[PDB]
Amino acid sequence: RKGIILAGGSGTRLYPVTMAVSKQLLPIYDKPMIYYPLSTLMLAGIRDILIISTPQDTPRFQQLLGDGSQWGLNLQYKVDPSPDGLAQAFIIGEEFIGHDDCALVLGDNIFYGHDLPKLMEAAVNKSGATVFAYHVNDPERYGVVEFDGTAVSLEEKPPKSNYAVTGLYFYDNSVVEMAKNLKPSLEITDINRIYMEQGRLSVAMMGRGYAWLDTGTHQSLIEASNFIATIEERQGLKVSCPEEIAFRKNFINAQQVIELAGPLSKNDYGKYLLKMVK
Amino acid sequence: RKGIILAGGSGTRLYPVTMAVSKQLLPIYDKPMIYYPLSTLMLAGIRDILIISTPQDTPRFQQLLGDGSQWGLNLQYKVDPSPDGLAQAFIIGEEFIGHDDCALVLGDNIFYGHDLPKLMEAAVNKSGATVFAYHVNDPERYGVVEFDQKGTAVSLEEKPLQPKSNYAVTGLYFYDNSVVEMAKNLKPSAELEITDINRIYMEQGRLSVAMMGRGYAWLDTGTHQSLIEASNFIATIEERQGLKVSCPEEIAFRKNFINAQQVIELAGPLSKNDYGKYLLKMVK
Amino acid sequence: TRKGIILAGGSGTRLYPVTMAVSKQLLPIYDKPMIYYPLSTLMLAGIRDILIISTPQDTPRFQQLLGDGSQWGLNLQYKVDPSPDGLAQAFIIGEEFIGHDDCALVLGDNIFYGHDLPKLMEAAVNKESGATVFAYHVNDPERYGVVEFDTAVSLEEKPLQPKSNYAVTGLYFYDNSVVEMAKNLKPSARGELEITDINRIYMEQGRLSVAMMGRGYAWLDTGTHQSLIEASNFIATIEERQGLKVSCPEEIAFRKNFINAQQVIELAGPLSKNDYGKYLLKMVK
Amino acid sequence: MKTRKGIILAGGSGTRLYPVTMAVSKQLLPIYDKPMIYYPLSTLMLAGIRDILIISTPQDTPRFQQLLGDGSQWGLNLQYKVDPSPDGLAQAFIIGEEFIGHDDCALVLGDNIFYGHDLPKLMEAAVNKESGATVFAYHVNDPERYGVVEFDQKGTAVSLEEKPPKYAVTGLYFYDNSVVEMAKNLKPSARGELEITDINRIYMEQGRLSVAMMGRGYAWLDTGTHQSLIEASNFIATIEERQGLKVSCPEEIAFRKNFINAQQVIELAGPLSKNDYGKYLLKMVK
Ligand SMILES: Nc1nc2c(ncn2[C@H]2C[C@H](O)[C@@H](COP(=O)(O)OP(=O)(O)OP(=O)(O)O)O2)c(=O)[nH]1
Ligand SMILES: Nc1nc2c(ncn2[C@H]2C[C@H](O)[C@@H](COP(=O)(O)OP(=O)(O)OP(=O)(O)O)O2)c(=O)[nH]1
Ligand SMILES: Nc1nc2c(ncn2[C@H]2C[C@H](O)[C@@H](COP(=O)(O)OP(=O)(O)OP(=O)(O)O)O2)c(=O)[nH]1
Ligand SMILES: Nc1nc2c(ncn2[C@H]2C[C@H](O)[C@@H](COP(=O)(O)OP(=O)(O)OP(=O)(O)O)O2)c(=O)[nH]1
Ligand SMILES: [Mg+2]
Ligand SMILES: [Mg+2]
Ligand SMILES: [Mg+2]
Ligand SMILES: [Mg+2]
Ligand SMILES: [Mg+2]
Repeated sequence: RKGIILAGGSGTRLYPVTMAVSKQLLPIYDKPMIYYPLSTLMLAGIRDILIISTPQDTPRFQQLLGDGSQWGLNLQYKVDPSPDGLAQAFIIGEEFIGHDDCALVLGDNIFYGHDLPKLMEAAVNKSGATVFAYHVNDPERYGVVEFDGTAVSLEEKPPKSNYAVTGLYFYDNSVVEMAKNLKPSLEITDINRIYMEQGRLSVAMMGRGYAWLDTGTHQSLIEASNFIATIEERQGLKVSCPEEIAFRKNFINAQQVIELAGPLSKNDYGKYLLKMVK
Repeated sequence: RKGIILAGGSGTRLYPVTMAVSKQLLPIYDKPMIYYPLSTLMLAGIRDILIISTPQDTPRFQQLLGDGSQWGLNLQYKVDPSPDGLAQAFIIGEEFIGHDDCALVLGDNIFYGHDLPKLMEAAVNKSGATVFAYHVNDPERYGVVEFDQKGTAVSLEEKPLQPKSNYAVTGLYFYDNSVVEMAKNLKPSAELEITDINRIYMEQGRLSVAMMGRGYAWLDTGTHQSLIEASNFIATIEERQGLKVSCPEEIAFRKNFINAQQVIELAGPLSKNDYGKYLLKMVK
Repeated sequence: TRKGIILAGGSGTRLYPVTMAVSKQLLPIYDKPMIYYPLSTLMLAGIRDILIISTPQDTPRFQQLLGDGSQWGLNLQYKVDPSPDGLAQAFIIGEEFIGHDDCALVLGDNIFYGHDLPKLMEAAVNKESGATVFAYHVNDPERYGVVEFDTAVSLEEKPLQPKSNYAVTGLYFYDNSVVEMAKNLKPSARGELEITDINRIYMEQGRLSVAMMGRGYAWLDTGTHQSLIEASNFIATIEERQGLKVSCPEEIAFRKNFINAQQVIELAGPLSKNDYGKYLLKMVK
Repeated sequence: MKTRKGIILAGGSGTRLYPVTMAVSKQLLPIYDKPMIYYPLSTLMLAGIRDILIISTPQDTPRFQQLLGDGSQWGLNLQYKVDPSPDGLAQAFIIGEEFIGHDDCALVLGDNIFYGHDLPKLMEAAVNKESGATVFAYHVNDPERYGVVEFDQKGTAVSLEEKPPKYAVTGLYFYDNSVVEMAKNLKPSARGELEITDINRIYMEQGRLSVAMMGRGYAWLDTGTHQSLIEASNFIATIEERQGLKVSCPEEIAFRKNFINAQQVIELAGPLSKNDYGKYLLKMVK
């Protein structure tokens, strides 16, 4: 079970807060933005993860995350000169991927939903690819998919559907070859169409009960932070807390939780971890 | 007119968001935290500013702020090995300060108030020192000052298990040149303490207190909680009252540190969001 | 046979001046009057016959809002009380309404949220005998009824030295024997028939279960201006980000087949100038 | 004599707000810690207006009286008139002809919330205008939804388009005595309503309409929906908590303008002593 996190980009819409800080290290309430797409991968049972970022920020991620062994993970890093193409992920990560299937998630994508893990299990347990769709109200702004669970149409910023394609994708090994033989528009949407034309593209539907934030602007960033702070405070759970997820899925034990909770013992984050482990 | 911004520290209460990012580069809504104490200095007419930070973060501030010439400022930088003592600021910055008076502001202090500039003018136009007091509800947690009617300080208790006032001392201070010598001859506490320096001035009857009461906001960005409160406050004021708080480009323009053409060039890289657009609207 | 009581009186004096001319339980929690929440909680437990107890002055205001509840497939009845002390006085005022049946009791300003709350409530309804109270973790047990459980072990109303972090919430399930308990109950020191006394009695008899609302559950008390705006923010946030409504009686009545799509559409008519009416139309297609 | 007078329009159905307005008047809904009507009322107080007519529905008018009384507790004279909800906001000057008499008159909508350090100065100017009318304009981003005004540099209005866009006209107006006669000789609009906009145009055609500009630093909330209601509440809670002041607190305003003294403040603060509202008032008087 392998996955890739795309954690580069400029976040230019976010100036000036991204002038000296990577977008994916901005706080979403009490956690760095990257904790979220990472937790999404952990929740799907993915433990070997390649993080692709900029030359300048990649060291910052390593300082934050290390090799991920503290959480029972294997984290690797690859710098890209940020040449256009999100589908370039499968090229940069060809070695990492090898012969295995692969999930891909954007570093600024925030997913929430009690049933997301089941949805992701199905996508892992699939040949072909699974994309995740989310009902929006402004399909024009997003890649739109129209589906049967099999995809019918795919229009990058059209609207034949209310469903936007999200930044979470599941591929079988054949994607690496697709990416390598892909003509520049390198677009993930093109790759996804290919699968659809082959009748190998399923669509996981995230409807009522799911939240999906894109952290485009200052506005959505503060809305995301307010959402996480609200859910956590009112419903007594943490969202995308890697230590908690690592513990609940037995990637690590209570003793390791306690050691990790040490440096966090000055705030509610460390305390929550101690409560949890008793 | 000179000032110092203390922008180091660990921000350990803020783990894990400060593990790989300096506290003073965290966003307060649409701006890096350091824009705020910096704007406070600009609003007092201070244009020559020394930023003291850590070895690791100082480069990050330079990448963000440069030499400040884009805003009509002169920004200099000094790394400190973070040896205990906030009053060590006057020692690290002895050369920078020279013979001039000096203001000092903490990098995580966020001040808001229509009349703050007038308050700061008075402090700049003073011998002695001016501290800024803010009415709190839990004086026990803060350095507390009890002052006279003339504005002269009477008492100074760093975290009084027994408070004599509701007024906390904030992280904004104005000193005359004599502070450099005070700092140099200061005995370490049970750290070189800004509170000790402030007492010295008070014992000399040279310490005024600027009062920030009704209409003023003062946020300390201690925790995750206060950080999200600070961000919500800024977003709310800005959206409902159509003004920006602590926007250096706007302040630079309004005080003629720069002209409209320079504003427009700066607004270019920001044109994908409301920040850039606000700056263009402003210059027409 | 499934019956419930909503306590919707009181002064809400902490809430002056907003409660000077408006009942606390008619204050908006985002897009709904406060009373929709505890009412929906009852509906979710399958309770359809509900007695609303309130003040002389406000009872008419509730009736104007809610009617007899037939629009939602319910039977709502009303009883005015002179606010004689005692929340446990509910079982006395409602003795006739209750008759021989079991009974649930909810406070008019209690707001419960949780995907699994309905299952929790099913279990409490399906309890042959005894009572079920609902516990929630609070950081200041001192101002709440405090429970310690195995079946309950200890109960203290506003304990100076609380023995646990678990507050007893304003949602209770009783068997028919509660009416007699209430009638033979001695007023407490403050001169009030106390729900906590009643709950202790059940516990002393080894008949008191505790439903635990832990991770995933929200419980708001609308004590102050602060908590009121927090509750509203919570509801607005959940609804907007997760595309569901919390405690929307029309939705609940439809999903549990108390009413059909045609009735939903008629009810959605007067609400068609806002998202609430539109949500109901979307729902029914 | 010349009496500063004002009218608050506090009826309507608030149908956009169902179901929260099914059994509660819109203007009694809380905006954070105060009934909605405290805000437009405070706006009037801040302009020195102390004689105020509150026009509302048959059903709600008693609820306002229970809340506000005759206003003497705050140094005011409040009077009430119930209208059958007949078409026309400009009908205010007809219903209130007797109340107004020979005086000038301000008019404010019961769901309008104004905030701004300098609002009082703006309002002083409008009260001190010897003749004509003053409307208050607010820069919006969607002029197409609001009455729009286009004005000169002197401050004189040029154009007035009810939902055009050539600045929205807000629900705060200042008139001289001549408005009563304008209202009485006004023809109903196409929707059969006596329109404040028609009245305002008349003044403009006469070159007697000034425009007070509320730009940077001013907030204006309309409490149209559930959304704006919770935004207004958040705004008031935020400003109050972060900046240590209350917005549109009548007791505070009455005290600061000497409508009442410290002893009267303390008596009023008594029933509010279980919350921060009562405590704020006690702190204030020491
Ligand atoms: N490794 C890498 N990742 C990228 C690059 N561009 C974007 N990403 C990541 C960042 C996001 O998490 C995700 C897509 O987000 P966006 O494209 O909206 O972020 P971007 O940095 O472009 O923000 P911006 O469009 O400048 O406002 O992919 C890139 O050139 N290289
Ligand atoms: N240059 C420098 N600045 C510092 C140092 N410690 C704190 N500061 C700055 C950071 C703050 O803006 C201000 C005082 O804030 P704090 O002491 O609460 O920040 P600190 O990083 O200690 O956070 P923490 O106490 O670890 O939660 O002074 C230091 O060792 N060196
Ligand atoms: N029928 C009736 N219901 C009441 C009475 N007192 C309180 N309730 C309701 C209102 C609440 O929904 C629930 C308990 O809430 P509270 O006792 O905190 O409300 P209360 O009106 O006392 O607010 P306050 O204590 O004045 O701030 O029981 C009463 O005297 N009669
Ligand atoms: N006395 C009186 N006042 C009214 C009437 N209609 C509206 N108002 C007040 C209520 C508001 O504070 C102000 C204008 O607000 P709106 O017309 O948006 O409130 P309305 O109740 O019509 O809300 P709605 O349009 O039904 O969503 O004038 C009325 O028929 N009679
Ligand atoms: Mg992009
Ligand atoms: Mg600090
Ligand atoms: Mg209560
Ligand atoms: Mg209307
Ligand atoms: Mg309106």
